[PDB]
Amino acid sequence: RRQLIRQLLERDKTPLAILFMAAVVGTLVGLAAVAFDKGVAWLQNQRMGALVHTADNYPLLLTVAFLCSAVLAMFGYFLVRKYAPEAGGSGIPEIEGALEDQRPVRWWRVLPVKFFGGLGTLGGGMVLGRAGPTVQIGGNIGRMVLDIFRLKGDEARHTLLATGAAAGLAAAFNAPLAGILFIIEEMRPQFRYTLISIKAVFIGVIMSTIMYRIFNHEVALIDVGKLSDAPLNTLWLYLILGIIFGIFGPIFNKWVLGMQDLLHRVHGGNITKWVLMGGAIGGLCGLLGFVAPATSGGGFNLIPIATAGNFSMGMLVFIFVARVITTLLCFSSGAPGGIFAPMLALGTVLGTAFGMVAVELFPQYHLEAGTFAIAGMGALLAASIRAPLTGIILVLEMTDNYQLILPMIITGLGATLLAQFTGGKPLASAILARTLAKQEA
Amino acid sequence: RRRQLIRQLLERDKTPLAILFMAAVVGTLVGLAAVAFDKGVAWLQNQRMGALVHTADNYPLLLTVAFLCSAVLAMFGYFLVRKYAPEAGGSGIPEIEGALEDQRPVRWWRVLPVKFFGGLGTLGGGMVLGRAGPTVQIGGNIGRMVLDIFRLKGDEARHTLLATGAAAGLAAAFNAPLAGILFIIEEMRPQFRYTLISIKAVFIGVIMSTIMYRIFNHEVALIDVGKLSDAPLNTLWLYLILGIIFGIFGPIFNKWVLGMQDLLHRVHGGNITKWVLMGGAIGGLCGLLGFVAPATSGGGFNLIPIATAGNFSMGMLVFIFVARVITTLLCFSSGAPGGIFAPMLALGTVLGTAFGMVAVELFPQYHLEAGTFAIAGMGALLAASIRAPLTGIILVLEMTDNYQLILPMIITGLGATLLAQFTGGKPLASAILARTLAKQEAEQ
Repeated sequence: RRQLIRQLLERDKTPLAILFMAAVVGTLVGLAAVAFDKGVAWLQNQRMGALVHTADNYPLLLTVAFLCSAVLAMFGYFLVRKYAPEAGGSGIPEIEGALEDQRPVRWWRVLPVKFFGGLGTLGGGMVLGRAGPTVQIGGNIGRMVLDIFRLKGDEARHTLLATGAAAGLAAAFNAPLAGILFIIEEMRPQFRYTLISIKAVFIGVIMSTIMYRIFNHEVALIDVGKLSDAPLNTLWLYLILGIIFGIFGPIFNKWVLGMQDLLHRVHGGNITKWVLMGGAIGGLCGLLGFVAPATSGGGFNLIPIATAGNFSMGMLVFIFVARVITTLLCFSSGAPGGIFAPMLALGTVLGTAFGMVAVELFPQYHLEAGTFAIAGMGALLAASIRAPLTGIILVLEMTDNYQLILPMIITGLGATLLAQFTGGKPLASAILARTLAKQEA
Repeated sequence: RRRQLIRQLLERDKTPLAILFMAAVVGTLVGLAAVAFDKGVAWLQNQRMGALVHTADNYPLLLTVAFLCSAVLAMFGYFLVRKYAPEAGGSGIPEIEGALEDQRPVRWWRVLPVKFFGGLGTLGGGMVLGRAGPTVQIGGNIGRMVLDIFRLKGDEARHTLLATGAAAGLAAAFNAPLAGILFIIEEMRPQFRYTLISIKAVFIGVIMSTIMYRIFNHEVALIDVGKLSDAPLNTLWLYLILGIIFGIFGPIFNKWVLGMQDLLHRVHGGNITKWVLMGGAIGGLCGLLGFVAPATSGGGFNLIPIATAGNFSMGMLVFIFVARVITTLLCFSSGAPGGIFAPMLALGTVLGTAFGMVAVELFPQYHLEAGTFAIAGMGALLAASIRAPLTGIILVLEMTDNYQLILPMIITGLGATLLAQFTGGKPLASAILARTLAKQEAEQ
C-alpha cells in the first residue's frame, strides 16, 4: 500500500528522450513501409507488362510468368538463408522473442534481408502479407535508433523495439489502432510485466501512419462499401460461424507447423535445395496469378469481390481450398512474408460462404452474405494467432462497418473459444516456442 | 529462464471454463442493471419535466418546483451514500481501481443499492453527472457478488470477475463494447505489476451486457452526429495545437476538482447533516438551471449533437463552457454519487467546437467544418485529465462513428496527454485513489 500510493502519484511519466525517439522511429518505419510497399507494387507491375509483350501463346508466357516469380522467389530465399536466417517467414515470432530478451535484433542484417527479401517473394506474387515483414522491419528500425543514439535501459530497449513493430503494422494496413492493440495484446512479453510505454508506441504509430497517409491517401486497401445492419434476432448465426473458425483455427495451425517440417526435408537445411525449391513455389505463384489469380497473391484482391457475394458457391470453395494449399506452401516454406493478410483473405472467403448458406436458409432475416464475410474476415486471425481484440479492430479500421461490431466481436470471440477447447495455441507463440526449443537442444 | 518461457508460451490462452461462464453471468446482470438504471434515471427527468408543466403559468411557483425536486432528489442521494456507503460517493472508478489493487473492499451488499438508488437520485434530478462512474462501480460489485455467491476462488477469478464487471459496466453505459475492454486494459488495471486477469473473460462479459443494453435500446443512439467531413493532411497540425490546449487545460482542471473537493468538505465539515443539505442545494440549483439554461445542467449528452452540428454561437459556446465547468466541479467535487466521465465528453466537445469555429474563419483555404474539431475535442479532456487516451479515442469512435476522423482524433488526444504529462498533471483516477488511500493511513 504505502508504496503503491507512491507509485500512483508517479504514474505516466515517460522520459522525453524515449518520447522524442519514438517519433523518429515511427517516421522511419513509416517511410520504410511506404518504400517496401511501392517496391512490391513495382515488381508485380513488370511481371504484368512482360506478359503483355509476350501475350502468346499460352506457353510462351505461362513460362515467363513462372520464371519471373521463380527468379524473384530465389533472390528472396537466398537473401534470407545467406545473411539473415531469422528474417524467414513472418517476423512476429522473432520480435516477440526480442521483447522477451530471448532473441537478438541484428538490424544491420535483417533490414536489407527482409526488405529486399520480401520485395522478391511479395513482388513475385506469393501468398504472403506485408505485415510480418514490416512489423519485423519495424522493430529493427527501432533497434537501429537505440544503437545509433546509445540509448540504454530496459524500458528504452523494450519501448523503441515495441513502437517500431506497432508503427510497422500501422503503416502496413493503415490501421493505427490495430497497430497499438497488437503490441498490448500479443507482441508484448506475455507472462510478466514489461516496461513498454504506451504513450510512446502511439506517437510512433501516428508518425508512421501519417507517412503512409502522405503516400497512399485517396485509396483504401480494402473497399467494401457500407453494408446492411444486423438484427438482434440474427446474432446466433455469428456465434455458429465463430465456432467453425474455432475448430479450424487450431487445425490450420497444425498444418502450418507440420508443413514447415515436411518442407524442411525437401532441402534438409541446405541453402541450395531451399532456394531452388522456393524458386519453384515462387514460380507456381506467378503462374496461378495468371490462370486463377484468386488462388495466388496476397489476396486483398478478392476481399471486395467476395464481400459483394460475386463468387458463386463453387468458386468460393475452390478459392478456399486452393488458398489453404498455397498459403501453406508460401508460409511453411520459410520464405520471408507474413501469413496475416492471407488469413484475412481466408476468413473473408470462409465468411461469405457461410453467409450464402444463411441467406437461403432464412430469407426472413433479409441477410446479406457480405456481413458474414466481415465477421469472418478477422475470425481466422482470432482462432489461429489468437489475438482477437487486434483482429476485430483490424477489420474495423479496414472495412468501416462499425454497425457490425457485435457480430464481429461475437464471431471472433466464439472462434477464440473453440480454438481453446480444441487445444490450439497462439500460432505466433507456437512458432517462438519451436525456435527457442530447437536451440537449447 | 528460456526453458520456463517455452514452458509458459506453449500453455498460453487457457482460461478455466468456470471463469468464462461466470463472466457471462456477470455480463448479463451488469447489462440488465445498467438498463434498469438507465430507465429509472429517464423516468425521473420526465416526471420532473412534467411537474413544471402542471405549473407552467406561475413563474415563481415554477422556478420553485424545479429547484425543490432536484433538491429533494440530490439530498436523498447524498444521504444514502453518507449513511450506508461512503465508497459509493463520486465516480466509482477510483474505488474499483482500488479493488483491483486489492486495496479497497468491494462491499457489494452495500454499494449496489446505495450507488444505484443514489445515482438514480442525483442523475435523475438533473445534476451534472454521468452513468459511467456509477455503472462501472455497480459493474464491479455485481462481479464480486457473483464471486461470493459461487465462491469461485483464487486471484484469476477475483480480478477477472471484478474486471469484467467494470468493463461490462462501461460498455452498457455508453453502448460501447470496445471502449469498455480498452478501459480495463489501459486504465482500470493495476498499473505497476503483472495481473492474472483473463482478457477473453472480460470479452464475454462485455458482449453479454452490450447485448442486454441492445435489447432495450436498439434504435436511437446515444449520440448522433451524422457523417461529418474528412480532414485533409494539411489540416492535422490544427488538431495538435488543439491537443496542446486540452493538454495544458487538462491538469488545471484536475487541480480544481481536487481543490473544490476540499473547499466543499469545509461547508459541511464532514457532518452528515450539512452534507445532505449542501447536496440538496447544489442539486436544487441544477434542476433550476436545467430549465432556465439547460445547456448548463444535465449530463451533457444533449448538447453534443447541437454543438457538433454548429448550431451554437461563439458567444453561447464560451458561456456554456464556463457554466458547465462550474456545474461539473460543483457536482462531482461535492462527492454526490455520479461520474465525471460523461460531463468530460461535453466540455471536450464544446471546446473543440469553439476551437473549430475560430479555426474555420482563420482558414477558408482548408474548407474546415468546426464539427470535426468538436469530435477531436470530445475525447481530449478524457485524455488530459483521465489519461486514458486509447479509451477516449475508442469511446468517441464508438459513439460518433466518424472513423475517417481517426488521425485528427489520435493526434488531438495524444497531444493532450503529452502537455498534461509534461505540465505536471496526474491521472485524475489515480490522484483521487491516492488521496482516499493516503487519508486512510494519515488518519492514524
